Amino acid sequence: LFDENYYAKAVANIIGEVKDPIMYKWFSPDQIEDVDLQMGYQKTVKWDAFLNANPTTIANEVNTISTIGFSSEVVRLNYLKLQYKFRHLKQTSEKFYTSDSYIGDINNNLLPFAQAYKLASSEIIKLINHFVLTGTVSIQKDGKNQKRLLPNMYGLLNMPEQIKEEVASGDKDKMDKIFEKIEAGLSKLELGDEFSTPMMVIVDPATSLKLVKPYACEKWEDVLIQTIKAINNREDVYIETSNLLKHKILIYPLNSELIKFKPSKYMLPTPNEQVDKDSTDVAHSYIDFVLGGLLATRKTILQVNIKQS
Amino acid sequence: LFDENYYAKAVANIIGEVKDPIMYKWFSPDQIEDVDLQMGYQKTVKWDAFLNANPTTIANEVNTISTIGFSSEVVRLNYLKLQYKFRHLKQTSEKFYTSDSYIGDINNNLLPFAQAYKLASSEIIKLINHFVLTGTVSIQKDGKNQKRLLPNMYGLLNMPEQIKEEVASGDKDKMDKIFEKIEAGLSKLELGDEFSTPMMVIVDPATSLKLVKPYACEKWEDVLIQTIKAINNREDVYIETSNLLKHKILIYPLNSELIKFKPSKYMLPTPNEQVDKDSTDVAHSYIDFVLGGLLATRKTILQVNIKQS
Amino acid sequence: LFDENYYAKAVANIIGEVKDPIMYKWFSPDQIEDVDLQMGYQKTVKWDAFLNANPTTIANEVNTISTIGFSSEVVRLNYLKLQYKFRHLKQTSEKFYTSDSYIGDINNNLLPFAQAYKLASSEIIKLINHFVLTGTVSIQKDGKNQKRLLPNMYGLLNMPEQIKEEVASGDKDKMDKIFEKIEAGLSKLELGDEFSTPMMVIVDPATSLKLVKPYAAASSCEKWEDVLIQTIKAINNREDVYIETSNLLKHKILIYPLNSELIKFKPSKYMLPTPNEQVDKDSTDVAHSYIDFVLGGLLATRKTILQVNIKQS
Amino acid sequence: ASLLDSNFVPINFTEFVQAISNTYKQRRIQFYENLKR
Amino acid sequence: ASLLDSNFVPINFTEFVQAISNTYKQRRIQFYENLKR
Amino acid sequence: ASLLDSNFVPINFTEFVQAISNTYKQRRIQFYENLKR
Amino acid sequence: ALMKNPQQDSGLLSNSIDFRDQNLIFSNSGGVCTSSKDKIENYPAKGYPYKRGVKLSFGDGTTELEVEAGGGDDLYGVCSDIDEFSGMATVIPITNNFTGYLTLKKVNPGDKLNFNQHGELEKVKSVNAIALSKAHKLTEDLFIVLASVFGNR
Repeated sequence: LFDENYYAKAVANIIGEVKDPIMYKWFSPDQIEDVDLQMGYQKTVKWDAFLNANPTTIANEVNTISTIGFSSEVVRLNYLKLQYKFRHLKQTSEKFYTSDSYIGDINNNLLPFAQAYKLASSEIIKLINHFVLTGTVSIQKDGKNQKRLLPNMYGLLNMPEQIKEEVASGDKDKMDKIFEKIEAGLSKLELGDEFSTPMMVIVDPATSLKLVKPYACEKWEDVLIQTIKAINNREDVYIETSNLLKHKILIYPLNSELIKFKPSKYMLPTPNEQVDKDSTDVAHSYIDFVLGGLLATRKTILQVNIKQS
Repeated sequence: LFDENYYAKAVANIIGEVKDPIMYKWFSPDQIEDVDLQMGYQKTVKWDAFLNANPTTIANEVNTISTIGFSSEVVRLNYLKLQYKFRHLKQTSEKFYTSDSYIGDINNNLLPFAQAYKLASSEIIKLINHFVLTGTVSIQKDGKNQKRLLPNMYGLLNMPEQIKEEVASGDKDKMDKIFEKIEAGLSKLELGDEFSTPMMVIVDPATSLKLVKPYACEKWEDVLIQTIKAINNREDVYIETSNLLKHKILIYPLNSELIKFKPSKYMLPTPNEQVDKDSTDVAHSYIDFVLGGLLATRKTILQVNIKQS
Repeated sequence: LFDENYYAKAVANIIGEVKDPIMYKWFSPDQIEDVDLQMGYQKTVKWDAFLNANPTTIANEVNTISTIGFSSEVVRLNYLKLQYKFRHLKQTSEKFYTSDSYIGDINNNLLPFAQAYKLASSEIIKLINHFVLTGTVSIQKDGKNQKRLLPNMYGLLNMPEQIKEEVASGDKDKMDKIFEKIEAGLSKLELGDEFSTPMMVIVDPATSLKLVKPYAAASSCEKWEDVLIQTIKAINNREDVYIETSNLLKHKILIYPLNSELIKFKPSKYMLPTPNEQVDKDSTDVAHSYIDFVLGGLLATRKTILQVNIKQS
Repeated sequence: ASLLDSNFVPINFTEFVQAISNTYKQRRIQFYENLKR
Repeated sequence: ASLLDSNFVPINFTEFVQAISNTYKQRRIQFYENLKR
Repeated sequence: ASLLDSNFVPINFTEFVQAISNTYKQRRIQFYENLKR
Repeated sequence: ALMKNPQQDSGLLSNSIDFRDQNLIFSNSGGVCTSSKDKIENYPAKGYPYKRGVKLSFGDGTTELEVEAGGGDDLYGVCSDIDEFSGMATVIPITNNFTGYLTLKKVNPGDKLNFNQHGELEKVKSVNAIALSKAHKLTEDLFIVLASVFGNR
């Protein structure tokens, strides 16, 4: 294949220069499990067991024994296939644009295939991270003109059947009121028998600025960490800041029994076999990626929204 | 060469005793990359990619796919070649000056070539450190009689298009006002998607003396570190003191994606081949060095100047 | 490749049947040099030296010596890539268009790839020769509807800052007036220190026919051609003079030296027709191919070309 | 089969895509091994 | 590397194009060697 | 070609200069390997 | 200035570190969403018709026809790219639909637009053009808008 497909060869030689997605920092290693599905839906079955009665004492003769039952629950996850197209120079035409210390027309913004693919892959990975965090797909700073998505395709911020708290616009700068809402949400969380787990908190830059203010020589960040440690059996509490968030606070456990990410193994950018060629020096290539796969249990995510208007 | 060139042999045998430049402490290992040049300019091209529209869903048949564009930017860096001359004893005359455990005329301040070269190299390295920190070349404590340099040759302190804050003379001794200016500059910093990076702070001795004061049991230094940690995603904040500065505060990230040092590989002192000889015992030698190569993005350096009058 | 690309194999097997360009007769072997480029510009630097003062006599002890300076000038040449498309029959469909006397569809004007390529290459070479001689690109006999070209792309006939002579309409038949203008132009030529070089003259067929008349009463044993050769030998240090006839010219006479120090042709190494890799294919028996060629690269020193235009209107 | 191996010689585009997927998985595992929160 | 040499076997289209250019240059040299003004 | 390499013997002053540059580069790398903050 | 990608050097790198709203630049050529079956032509350029509706222009006949900015009843297509070295303008014919950023005369999604005398887009009469976004200001005199052109009304 590498004797015939120079584009495949170049992708192989440059694939290692693409940085890892930052979304890996929001999950534990055991929480991510790949699946083999480009487009469509997959059904996940979770089995359970329960005790019907008190156990039976074995003494002398007895035939009537207490029983243990079983239960099943089916969850459907939707996956979507998306594509991008980009232009580049042709392999046979690179030599006529190999300048000093660089290759490509600065005037016409034409690049060799390897560089163009690397840059496009980086941008697509940023888009994938934004989807995984927010659950929406948009390229505008306003977050508008969103691409309509399929049902059963959620992110951490828009997962339904979770704890939602809202801070009024009159209290938008009152860290005490924000913390009161946070404590209410933390009380309404339901971890069951899986409470002993590390916890993850994601905040926006403005909230990050407010967290370092003195608590009203203690900081609001320290108070929040202690409050979460009160409920998570004093496990580790991690705090992360993302510019992808605006006036939002996300709190969720890092336990694979509650929240699990099952992305397609083709989720990250992959070259397409089709290459558009003509009599000129410009060719076009395509990049494929797959979205969807977040699975969560009910009432295990706390989402605090600070209204601004 | 070593059989014929005694001076080259001596330089090779004494090059190791010269101490490392202190400018290496202001940069991360990835930020420094050498270039092959002595004098002139060198254009650097930075390539970027962007998304033009929302991605295209691959379902059924479709020919019209969203595109990814590419953009470029060119930056020019100037370099300057500089030279010094020093007198030393000629090789053949050292025997007539080898005293008890020391060589050279104390009365006439004449030294062997190796010792003279080492001392001159140390002085030149200190001058290079001053240029890198300040962007000016001067040998006076006042900082005047500056040598005129080329455009596109800046240091960390005079880099244009950065966040400049000025503290008025009436507030020269008010740490609260200084910290107010620091907070304003920290807010106006634009790190974008590269905010998760270690940060570096450089202060002057008077500023450090003010920082170790109690915060009007927490110190101003701790408050400043917390404020910077509020924007760099809770990563390391290093504080350094330099006597080269006067009533200045420098804050900038240690990220190679925002600030890059591209010095010439001949920047550090290098002997010149020419040696001035005559019928006496005194010879002259020349040392070459190269200045320039600092590259930064816009609005990524906070420069605070505390006006004293 | 030849086991995979029949079109490449056929081009390799039929390339030798395309005749050489006639522009090779307008230049000396040393005047033509290839450059590696398809589209873009290229600069050439010429270095000169001069004496600042009289030489210094070396006697006894002297430290002050006269100096020699240096200078340079830069010339930029432009190149342009051009392409044509032609239809032909798909290779696998030729068996159904074979005939006892030929291969191809006469009623639809369809040829096999080899023959179509040969004919197209011949036509393109004719166009290239026309550009090299005149410096313009057109497919009309009138010379209108010219393709707009880049600056610094000139031919022998439109090279700027040369010597231009114009013979009036009423004297179009007077060979004596024509020679008067030719002698004036030859006087105005400036070959500098390279004057001892062979010279080349290109004339239109009508002027070529006029040049065989006896020299004028008419003189025996000598013709106007001999008179012209002697006149040019009067300025080229009695060197060789060559005469050529081109139907591309029209009431024009062109005289220039065959010296690489004065006029140099640096064409691209891809100037002559070259097949493109792309071949359009579909469900039918008709395919399309493409041919590329590069124009540009004539460099000349100023006031070394004489252009005589005999006006008819 | 991963793109990391120099011994790996893909036979066709499907094997190339599978190798890309395996390489992404291995880089994810290596990132979590080298991650120190 | 010329089309004149039948021993030459191009591996790809770039080599084929280089061979075409070399063949043109060689034919020009042959023409000037056989030219007699 | 580095002055830290004892076996190295320069032929000319140009090679000596390249050796000095490589020595400075290696010292910078060693400093960053030994630097603790 | 009046160039798609002027050759200008600076002392610092520009602060473009994000993946949102990075395409609102004048150098962004072509269409935002492009088909592999689009027909693309090139013509000699008279003036600077980049990102404007073009029309056929003829001279005295000595040189071949070219294209110049202009719309109305003379509209022949849309200029989507320019090569400055050769002076060649890339044109998409009006018989081929196009989606991309075009120069706007100095507007909300859904509004109908048409090409004026200078080849700029203006609010509405004889051209099928619909604004897909709001106006973006690149310069005191330069405004662009995302529009879809799909023939003659």
